[PDB]
Amino acid sequence: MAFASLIERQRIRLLLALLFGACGTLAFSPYDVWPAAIISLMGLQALTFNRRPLQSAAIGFCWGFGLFGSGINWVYVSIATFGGMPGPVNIFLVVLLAAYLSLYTGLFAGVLSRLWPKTTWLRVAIAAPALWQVTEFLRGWVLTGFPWLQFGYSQIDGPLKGLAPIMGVEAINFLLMMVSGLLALALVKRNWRPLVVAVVLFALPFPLRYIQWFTPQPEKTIQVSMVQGDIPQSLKWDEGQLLNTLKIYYNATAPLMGKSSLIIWPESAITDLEINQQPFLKALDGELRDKGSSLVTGIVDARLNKQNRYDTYNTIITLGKGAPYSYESADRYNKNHLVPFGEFVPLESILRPLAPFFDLPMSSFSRGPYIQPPLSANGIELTAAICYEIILGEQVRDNFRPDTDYLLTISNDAWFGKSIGPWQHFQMARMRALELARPLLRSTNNGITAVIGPQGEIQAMIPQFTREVLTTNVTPTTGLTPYARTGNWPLWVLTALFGFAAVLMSLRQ
Ligand SMILES: CCCCCCCC/C=C\CCCCCCCC(=O)O[C@H](COC(=O)CCCCCCCCCCCCCCC)COP(=O)(O)OCCN
Ligand SMILES: CCCCCCCC/C=C\CCCCCCCC(=O)O[C@H](COC(=O)CCCCCCCCCCCCCCC)COP(=O)(O)OCCN
Ligand SMILES: CCCCCCCCCCCCO[C@@H]1O[C@H](CO)[C@@H](O[C@H]2O[C@H](CO)[C@@H](O)[C@H](O)[C@H]2O)[C@H](O)[C@H]1O
Ligand SMILES: *C(=S)NCCCCCCCCCCCCC
Ligand SMILES: [Cl-]
Ligand SMILES: [Cl-]
Repeated sequence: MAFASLIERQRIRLLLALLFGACGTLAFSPYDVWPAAIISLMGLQALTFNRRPLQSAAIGFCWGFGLFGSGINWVYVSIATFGGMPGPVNIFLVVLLAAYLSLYTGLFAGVLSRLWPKTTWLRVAIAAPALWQVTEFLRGWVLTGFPWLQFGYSQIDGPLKGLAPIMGVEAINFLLMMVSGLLALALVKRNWRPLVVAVVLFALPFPLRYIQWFTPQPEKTIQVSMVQGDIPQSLKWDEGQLLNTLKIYYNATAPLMGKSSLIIWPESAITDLEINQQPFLKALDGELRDKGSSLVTGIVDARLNKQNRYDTYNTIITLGKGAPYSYESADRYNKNHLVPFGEFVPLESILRPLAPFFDLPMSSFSRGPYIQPPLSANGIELTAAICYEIILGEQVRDNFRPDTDYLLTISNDAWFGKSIGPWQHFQMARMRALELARPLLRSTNNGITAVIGPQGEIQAMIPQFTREVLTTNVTPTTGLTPYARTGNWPLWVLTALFGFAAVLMSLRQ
């Protein structure tokens, strides 16, 4: 009829795809409508049916663009307040970045139509997840890639959460793409066949959330303090800011010495080269050890290399009891994955001059090793990720050890203001504690500071944009989750036989 004829128009499909792409942003924090992920995915899968391959790529691009345009546009805040560029280019960069991520969604759309053009059950439950896995993997890897807004993260409190400990968050990406597809097939074909699968598949891993892969150790229960310094970003790296920042963090810590055994300061909390603060660090360490407490804090460290040059690192150092401070101490962590433009400039010979966005304070850094040992503090192992690194689930898992007591992440999210970015970031961190079944301590400058439980639950948190310290009791856990023993080669073999089956079929006809 006419309604169908309207739906059939391409321009109508492009507009619908925008709304369905943007709808997905609603799935992540702070909104947390986990069904919005299924709605948004259904739109992407259904809206591409019955189209030429290049036609479908354009729909997918718009769906990605709707999702990335609505979901990661908060980047604009950090570009506007500190980027020092005119209005139009600022939004041009934000749209450019969204367009770049949209190519990966669009590419998914386009190859799916070419090889599986018939709207079949094979196309949407067997080719799409595997191809999504590949394209989404590619988005996260290319050019030191950005894997933001994966729908599996929206399932942290939803029914599929019992699945991450076994196979990781990308398995939830895989199933969500698959179950959302059978629903799309049911509608368009008005067939109850995909519907009866989609709900069993969806509900089958609901009992998984009840498996407790870990055993808690209340003997080792400790009082932990995390201090939210709330240093404004505009002043953080100002040289006149240092004394005040040191006073803020020191004054907050000294009364907790002897009460909290672990005290944590956030990323690059000490805004000075480690070698320039030896008297402070040494006296602080002595004071801590006398009271029985240990301190873990971020700091910048320029260190001489084999070729007589200096690599500056974004680093965590430990001090105090059972973690004595020394510049020669090995009890430290150097950030490995660096945020583009924020910590390094891609073409400095040409890009550093252009604008104060391409020259930001402390934006030349070197990378630490991909694998580093735990921070040891008074007998507690700490597996550490700095700021952004916590969203890289495979990397955290590879640094994870069986004797790890807590996951640790310290971050400065003051760039993004009061946007939804810090919440998306905070939500993804929660997935790591669920995947590995250990509590997570998150210390931030003004961003979401919290303790996350072994099942991904929130144990305690403090409000944003305030200068206070979170002190609570936290208890470590032991045992290894399936995902902790494997990484995600198994989802990849599933991706592999699924992908193989599909290519053979699209090769039969
Ligand atoms: C049926 C028809 C439906 C049509 C399709 C719907 C498409 C959906 C459209 C949009 C999706 C949402 C996009 C939000 C837009 C970005 C947010 C925004 O409006 O701006 C910002 C406002 O955004 C907000 O909503 C404020 C956020 C308040 C934070 C407090 C919320 C608490 C969240 C709790 C999270 C739950 C805990 C779990 C987390 C692990 C303004 O902030 P700014 O820093 O002053 O400057 C912003 C400049 N960019
Ligand atoms: C032509 C489209 C075919 C659609 C279906 C084909 C899907 C099958 C393709 C590749 C199967 C991958 C083979 C399994 C390898 C398992 C080994 C393994 O676990 O290594 C993993 C990492 O290494 C990899 O898996 C690499 C993934 C290979 C991607 C395939 C490259 C495709 C190149 C362009 C594809 C464009 C689509 C087709 C073009 C016509 C484990 O680490 P991680 O979890 O990825 O960490 C994340 C790092 N950012
Ligand atoms: C229609 C779809 C179009 C797709 C979009 C087009 C973008 C084209 C650019 C492709 C260039 C690829 O260049 C890309 O560079 C970076 C390094 O700089 C590589 O990645 C490098 O950093 C990553 C970060 O994890 C390391 O883990 C990796 O081992 C390393 O080699 C990418 O793996 C490489 O492939
Ligand atoms: C701690 S700093 N949190 C990090 C978030 C800022 C990310 C914005 C990075 C822009 C990605 C550019 C890379 C585009 C893919 C190559
Ligand atoms: Cl069919
Ligand atoms: Cl000691």
